[PDB]
Amino acid sequence: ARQNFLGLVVSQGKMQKTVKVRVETKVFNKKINKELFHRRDYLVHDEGEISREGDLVRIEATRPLSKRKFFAIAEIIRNKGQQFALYESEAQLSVAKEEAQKAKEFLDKRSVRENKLLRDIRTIQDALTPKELLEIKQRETVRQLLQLDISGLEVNLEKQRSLIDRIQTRLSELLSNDLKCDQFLKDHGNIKKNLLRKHVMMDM
Amino acid sequence: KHPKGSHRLSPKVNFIDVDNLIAKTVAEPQSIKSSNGSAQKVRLQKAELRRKF
RNA sequence: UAAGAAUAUGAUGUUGGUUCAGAUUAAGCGCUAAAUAAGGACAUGACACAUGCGAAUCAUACGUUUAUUAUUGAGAUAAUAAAUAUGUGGUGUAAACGUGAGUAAUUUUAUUAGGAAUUAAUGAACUAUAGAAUAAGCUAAAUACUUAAUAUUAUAUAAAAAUAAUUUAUAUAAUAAAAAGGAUAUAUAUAUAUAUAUUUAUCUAUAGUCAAGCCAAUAAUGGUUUAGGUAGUAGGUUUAUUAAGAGUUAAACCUAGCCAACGAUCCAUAAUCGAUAAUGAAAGUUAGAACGAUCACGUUGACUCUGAAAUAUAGUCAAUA
RNA sequence: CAUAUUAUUAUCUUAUUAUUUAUAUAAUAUUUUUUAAUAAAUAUUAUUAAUUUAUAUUUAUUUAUAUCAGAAAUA
Ligand SMILES: [Mg+2]
Ligand SMILES: [Mg+2]
Ligand SMILES: [Mg+2]
Ligand SMILES: [Mg+2]
Ligand SMILES: [Mg+2]
Ligand SMILES: [Mg+2]
Ligand SMILES: [Mg+2]
Ligand SMILES: [Mg+2]
Ligand SMILES: [Mg+2]
Ligand SMILES: [Mg+2]
Ligand SMILES: [Mg+2]
Ligand SMILES: [Mg+2]
Ligand SMILES: [Mg+2]
Ligand SMILES: [Mg+2]
Ligand SMILES: [Mg+2]
Ligand SMILES: [Mg+2]
Ligand SMILES: [Mg+2]
Ligand SMILES: [Mg+2]
Ligand SMILES: [Mg+2]
Ligand SMILES: [Mg+2]
Ligand SMILES: [Mg+2]
Ligand SMILES: [Mg+2]
Ligand SMILES: [Mg+2]
Ligand SMILES: [Mg+2]
Repeated sequence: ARQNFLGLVVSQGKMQKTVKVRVETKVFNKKINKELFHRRDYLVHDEGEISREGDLVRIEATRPLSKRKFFAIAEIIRNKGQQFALYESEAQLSVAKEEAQKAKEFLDKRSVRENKLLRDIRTIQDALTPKELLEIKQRETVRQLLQLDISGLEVNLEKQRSLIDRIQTRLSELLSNDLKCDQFLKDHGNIKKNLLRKHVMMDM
Repeated sequence: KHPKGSHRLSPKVNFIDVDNLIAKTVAEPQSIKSSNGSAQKVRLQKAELRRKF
């Protein structure tokens, strides 16, 4: 049959209907007693101009097509070159969209700072109103206005710790007394250990 | 798509029909016989031996 | 189936080179040399060459020339004998032989169980079968030359699949392209023709042999103190030419490529290789004289005819002698 | 500074050959229109041979391109 080679497209788009395919073959170098890879670059015909740099393609022998072209792409084994071009094109629009979005967000935050404390707390506490109550409204309550973010973090942290510790305690207890774990396995439906942990974790 | 002036497939392998190869390479005289002359007899013997071989 | 030795040093160990022991030759030279058998023999000036030979053969292609017999009257024609290739013809010298100048890969070599352009209505010269072998003109005549007669591919329809093409079958189109007679016998008839045959030749077609053309992959010396090279250059699209692909060659249009520090380009050097020779334990290294294989050349260069195939040891022109 | 060989060319010259334009009362064959010497039978009618004419195949003439090889220059 025809000579066939597998290679990487290493240069495309610089010649009309021609690409450069780098192929490698196993040779024995007796001077160093080693199996080596011998590399070569082929000028290869590409009807349709479907290949791109970085594709893994199979080239097949043909009639002479020019002074140096004797092979043609017979099949695209792997098409990373086309994928690279696709992502190149897509990223152009993808990036610019959120680039405009976050610039808008930055400008809005700047304006919020532009049109922009202790005085308000003094007025709310002492007056507890002289046309200032509704003016504050436009911006039990002294506390909820003074609500730092750290408190929510601590509540979430205690929730996380409780969940982990409870899951582990329940798992150890069920693995200890192995009758009730069977009870629970037939209630919910060495693999039994993993399935038991699954049921306990969904349990809470 | 293969190159413009090329053939996509390797040429069609043409298997030998030995009966036809014999029929065309060495066919026997379709005329029944002539059986005259001397050199004609020598040539007939040589031809049949060559064909048989 | 792998052996070392002498020489450093005041002495020692080590490094390190030099040299030696072994085999061999396309060998030369010095001294010496009995017979026989076998294998070889200008490596240098691809320098110049006296002289003689190395490719002729065919008379059953056509023409000439004699002598006897016969008939006819200086000759004519038959039969039988001969001589003739200083006349026209055919076949044979693309081989073999020799040589190694060029050639470092633009066509060279080696290898592959490699390819396609799917290499032509090509046989060169033998087989196996078939069918033909017709007229003039020209030469003195002809199997010499002319002219004329007769004898796969492209379309379209389908079929399939080894399928995105090929193959198959059919129908057309044109294919549409030849030739040759001599030597003997007889048999007719009226020396003349003719009809058969036995011979050896001619042409055409199919297949087989033998063979040719082209391409790919890998490998093939030294110098980068030759580092950049390349504009038909690298690629695309057509046309021309070819049996046939390709910037192969010619023409046009484009694109701006291609090679290169894993060494391009350039320069120098060299015919290449083996189941050949040498050597070594072997890997290898060397040779390429002999045996064989391949290439190139036949005083130097280019071109052309013929031919299937030639820049032919041919022919033309030029150079050298 | 002198001698030699090899290569290259926006240069000059150039055998040969192949293509390439254009020209021939240019030739040899076929086609005409005509002019010449023969034939035969009874004014000829046909043959052979020249004139003019238009298609092929050649030669002469040149146009253009390429080309052995020289010359000049450069390496
Ligand atoms: Mg091309
Ligand atoms: Mg000493
Ligand atoms: Mg020695
Ligand atoms: Mg001898
Ligand atoms: Mg010699
Ligand atoms: Mg020699
Ligand atoms: Mg004779
Ligand atoms: Mg003669
Ligand atoms: Mg020869
Ligand atoms: Mg020889
Ligand atoms: Mg040589
Ligand atoms: Mg005749
Ligand atoms: Mg003849
Ligand atoms: Mg070139
Ligand atoms: Mg071309
Ligand atoms: Mg061109
Ligand atoms: Mg180099
Ligand atoms: Mg040499
Ligand atoms: Mg050598
Ligand atoms: Mg030899
Ligand atoms: Mg020799
Ligand atoms: Mg020669
Ligand atoms: Mg000589
Ligand atoms: Mg020569």
